[PDB]
Amino acid sequence: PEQFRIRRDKRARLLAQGRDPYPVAVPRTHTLAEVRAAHPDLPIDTATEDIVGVAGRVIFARNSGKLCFATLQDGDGTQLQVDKVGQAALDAWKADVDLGDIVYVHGAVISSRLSVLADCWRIAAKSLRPLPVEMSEESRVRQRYVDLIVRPEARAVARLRIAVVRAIRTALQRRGFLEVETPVLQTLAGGAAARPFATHSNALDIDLYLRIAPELFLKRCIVGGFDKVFELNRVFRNEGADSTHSPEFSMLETYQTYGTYDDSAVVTRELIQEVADEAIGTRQLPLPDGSVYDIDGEWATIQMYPSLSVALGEEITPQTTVDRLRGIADSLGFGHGKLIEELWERTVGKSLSAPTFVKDFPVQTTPLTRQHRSIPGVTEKWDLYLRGIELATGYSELSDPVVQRERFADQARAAAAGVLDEDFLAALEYGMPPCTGTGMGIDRLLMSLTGLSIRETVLFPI
Amino acid sequence: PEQFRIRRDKRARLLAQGRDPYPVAVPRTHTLAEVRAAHPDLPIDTATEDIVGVAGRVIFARNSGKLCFATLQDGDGTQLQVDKVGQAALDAWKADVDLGDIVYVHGAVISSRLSVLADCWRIAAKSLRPLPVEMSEESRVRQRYVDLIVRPEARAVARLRIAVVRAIRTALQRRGFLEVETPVLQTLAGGAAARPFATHSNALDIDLYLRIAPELFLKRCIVGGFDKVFELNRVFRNEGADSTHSPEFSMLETYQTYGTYDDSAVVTRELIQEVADEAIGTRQLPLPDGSVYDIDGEWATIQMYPSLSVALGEEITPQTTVDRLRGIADSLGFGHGKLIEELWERTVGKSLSAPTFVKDFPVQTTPLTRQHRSIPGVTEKWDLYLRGIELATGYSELSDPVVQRERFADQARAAAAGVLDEDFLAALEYGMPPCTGTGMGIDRLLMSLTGLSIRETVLFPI
Ligand SMILES: CCOc1nc(N)nc2c1C(=O)N([C@@H]1CCCC[C@@H]1O)C2
Ligand SMILES: CCOc1nc(N)nc2c1C(=O)N([C@@H]1CCCC[C@@H]1O)C2
Ligand SMILES: N[C@@H](CCCC[NH3+])C(=O)O
Ligand SMILES: N[C@@H](CCCC[NH3+])C(=O)O
Repeated sequence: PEQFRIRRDKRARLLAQGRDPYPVAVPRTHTLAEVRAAHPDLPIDTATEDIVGVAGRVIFARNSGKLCFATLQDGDGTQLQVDKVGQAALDAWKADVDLGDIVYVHGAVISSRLSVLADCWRIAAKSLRPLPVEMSEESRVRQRYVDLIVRPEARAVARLRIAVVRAIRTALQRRGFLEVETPVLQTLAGGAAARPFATHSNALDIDLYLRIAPELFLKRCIVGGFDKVFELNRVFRNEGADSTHSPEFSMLETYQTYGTYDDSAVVTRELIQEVADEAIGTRQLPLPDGSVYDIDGEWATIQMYPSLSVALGEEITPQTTVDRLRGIADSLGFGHGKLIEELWERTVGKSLSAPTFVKDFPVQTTPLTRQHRSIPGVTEKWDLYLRGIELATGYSELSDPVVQRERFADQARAAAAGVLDEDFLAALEYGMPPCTGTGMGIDRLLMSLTGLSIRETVLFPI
Repeated sequence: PEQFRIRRDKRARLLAQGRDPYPVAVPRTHTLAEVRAAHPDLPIDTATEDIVGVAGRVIFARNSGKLCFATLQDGDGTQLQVDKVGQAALDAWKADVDLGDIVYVHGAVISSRLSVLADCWRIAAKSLRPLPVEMSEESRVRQRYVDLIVRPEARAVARLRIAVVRAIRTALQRRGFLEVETPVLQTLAGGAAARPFATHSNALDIDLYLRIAPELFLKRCIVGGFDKVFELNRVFRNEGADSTHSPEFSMLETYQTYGTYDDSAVVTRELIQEVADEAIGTRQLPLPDGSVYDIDGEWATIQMYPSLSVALGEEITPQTTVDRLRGIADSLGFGHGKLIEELWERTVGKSLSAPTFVKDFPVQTTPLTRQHRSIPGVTEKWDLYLRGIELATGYSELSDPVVQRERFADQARAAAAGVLDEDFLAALEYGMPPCTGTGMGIDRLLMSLTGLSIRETVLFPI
C-alpha cells in the first residue's frame, strides 16, 4: 500500500538523473527459452563464451555485498537467474531495483555452483506496484495481467485456448473449409432463441442488434455457392450468466453442402479428437478430480423419444399430448417440444457420463432444421453431450422456404401481443443445396476438456 | 414477377406427388471442378466409363425433343453441361425444371460434339425466384447471395478477401505470433478516438460499449507476458460512412516486445508483400484503371514536420504556434496537432503516389505512443499511405504510466463540460516491456490492393 509511493520516488529520481526507466529500445538478442534450449547440460560451475542480451522480470532477489542474485522470468514463464563492470552498477542495482521490474542484461552465460553475468544492464520498465505473492478466483479474473505473471496455470490455459483454436482452424482448413466474416450489427438478429443486445446508430437514426448467431448469413453464403464455410467468432445473447452461460462468447458454426447430420456428427467427433491431440496430446483427459475422461474411439448415438420412453417406462412420441407430458412432468418435479426436451434433459440427459449424441428432436423446437426423412413429427438435429455438457448441435438444414416461412409464423404468433426475416426467406427461395450446419461453444469445449470454469477459459470476462 | 407463382405451383405438385424437392441427402460423388481436373483433354465426342454423381445449378437450358441440354454451375463457378433411362424422365425434365434450380445427376462422363448423361437424376432444390440476367451496385450488395451466383467478380473477391486473411494469419504465425481474443463489450471503450455504440445489459442494469479497438486489452496481454500477439477481428466506431469509413469493420492489431516503430514498419511492409504474393501472385498490382501499382522492393520514409516544412516553403516544428498554423491553414482553404496533420494531409498527404511511411507525429494527437527518443515534441508513430490510402499505423508504445495518466487528463479536460481507464493504468504500473503496436484496416488493405469499393470488399454491409 505504502511502497506504492516509494516506487514512484524511484522513477522520478531516474528521470531527473537522465537515466531512462521506459526506454524505447533495448537490444535483446535471445529469449530465456532460446538460451535454455541452446544450453541444456553445461558442466555446472564451468563457463562458455556465448555473449547474449536477455530481458526478463526480476521476481526473486538476494542482494548481498559485492554480489546480488535474482531470478529473471520471461513472460512465457521461463527462468534464468543473474568485477564484471562497475560498483556504481551494484549501487544502482541495490538502490534502484525492486521486484516485478523488467530488466535487460548483457553478458556471457554460465552455470551456477544457469544464470548470466553482466557486461551491461539497464531497466526496461519500473513497476510502481509490487506483485502480490494469494488472490480470489474473482480478483484473479479482474486482473488477468497479474494472474498471468504470478500464476503459471493462468499461462498454460491462455496458451491452450489459443492452441485449441488454431487446431480447429487447422482441421477445418485441412478439410477444405473457408472461414468467412458476416455482420455483427444486424437489422434484426436471428439464428437462435435469445434476447439480443440493441444499440442505437447515430448515422441511421435507428436501432441495431448484435448477432446472437451467424447461421442466417452463413446460409446466404451456401446459397451464393459456398461448398464449405465456417465462422469462428463472437456472439451476443442478452441473458443470464451461469456455469455454462455468458452473454458474449466465442462460437464455431460450420456448413457442408451435400451431407446430413449423420456426416456432421462424424466430423464433429473427429474435429474434437484432433483438437485434443494437437492442443493436449492425449484423448485420456486428466482432470482436477484426479480422474481421466476417455474420448477416444467411437461415441454413442441415441434418439430423444426412444431414450426418454425407456426412461419413463412408457412410450412417448410426437403424438403424446401436452397434458400427459405436463402430468409426467409433475410426477417428477408451455408446449410439447419444451416438455420433451425438459423431460429428456431432466431424466436421460443428466444421467450420461461418456460422450453421446442424441438425435431426432421435436420439430416444435427446431424451426431451422429439416423434417426427419422417414420418422414423422421430428427433425434431423443432434446435440452432443460431452462429460455432461451440451457442447454442440448439428442439423440437416431446412432448405424448403415455404415450410421455413410457416415455421416462423408459428414462432411469431407464439410471442405476439395483438415481423419476419423476409430477406432470409428471399435467400432461400433462390435455392439452397442440401447441407448440414453445426454449432459449437468454445468455452464449453475447453470446459468439457479440462474441468476449468468458464471464467478461466477466457482472458477477460465480466 | 408472375412466374414467381408458377414455381410455387411446380413445388406443390411435387409434394402431393410424393417426389421430394428439398431432399435431405443426394449422393454426390464429385465437384464439377474435380471432374474437370480429372478429365482435361478427352477426345471430343468419344466416351469414358467413369460413372460419377455431380450436383449443380441449371443456368442454361435448351430443351428440344428427345434431348434436353443444360449448363450446370458448381457454386464455385465451374461449369459442366448435361435412351439413357426413361421418357417420363424427359417429361419431368421439360415440365418440372426451370433455371436457378439445383440438380443432381448420376452417370458417365463424355465429350460433346464436356457434359454428362444420366443414369439417374433428381431435384436438390426448386428455386421459386428466377435469377435476373443487370443490377445496381447497391441492389447487388443487398442481395450478395444472387450477386455471387450470377456475377463471377463477386465470387473471386469474396474468395480473395478470405485468401488474404489466411495469408495474414499464415505470416504472423510464421513469425511466432499468437492470435488472442479480447472483449467486445467493455465497461468503457478505449484504444482510439471514436464514438462507441452503447447497449443496455438486462443482467447488470448497466450500459456497455462495443470496442472501438483492442489495444488496451492487447497491451494488458503484453504486460501478462505475451511476447507477440495479434487479434484480427471486428471493431465498431459509431460515426459516418464514406469511401474509407464504415461503422463496423475488421481490423488487424499487432504487438511485439523488444522492437520499435522502425522494426514494425519493416514487418508491416513484408506482411503486406507476402499477402499480395499469396493471395494475388504479383506485386505489380493490376487495376480497373488499366494501370499497375508497384509495391515491390523498398518504400520511402519521411518525417511529418520536415516533409510539411518543405511543402509550405517554411520551417514548421513542435514549436510553431496555433496562430501561425491557423493562418497558413487559411492561406490555403482546435489545436496544434490537429492542424499539423490537417496541413500535412492537405498538402503532402494527398500528393503521394508510391508506398510511403510518414513518421514522427505531433504528441498532441498520439496519447498512446511513446515520446520520440531524441527529437522533442513528437512521438514514434508512423502512418503507411498506400496508393493514396491510410492503411496502417505503427507505434513505439508508451509504456510509462504516469506520463500516460497525464496524457489522458489532458485529453479528458479537452471534452469536459464542468473518468479514466484506471484499470488500464493499473495494468501499466505493473510493468510493460518496450514494444511496438500496429493497426491495419482489412478493407482498406484490399481496397488499396485492388481499387474495389469498400462496399465490394465485404460480404454483407449496410
Ligand atoms: C461459454 C458460454 O457459452 C454459452 N453462453 C450462452 N449464453 N449460450 C450458449 C453458450 C454456448 O456454448 N452455447 C452453444 C451454442 C451452440 C450449440 C451448443 C451450445 O448451446 C449456447
Ligand atoms: C473499411 C472501413 O475502415 C474504417 N472505418 C472506420 N470507420 N475507421 C477506420 C477504418 C480503418 O480502416 N481504420 C484504420 C484503423 C487502423 C489504422 C489505419 C486506419 O485508420 C480506421
Ligand atoms: N445456429 C445454431 C448453431 C448451428 C446449428 C446448425 N445449423 C445455434 O445457435 O445453436
Ligand atoms: N489502436 C490503434 C491501432 C494500433 C496502434 C499501435 N499501438 C488504432 O485504433 O488505430
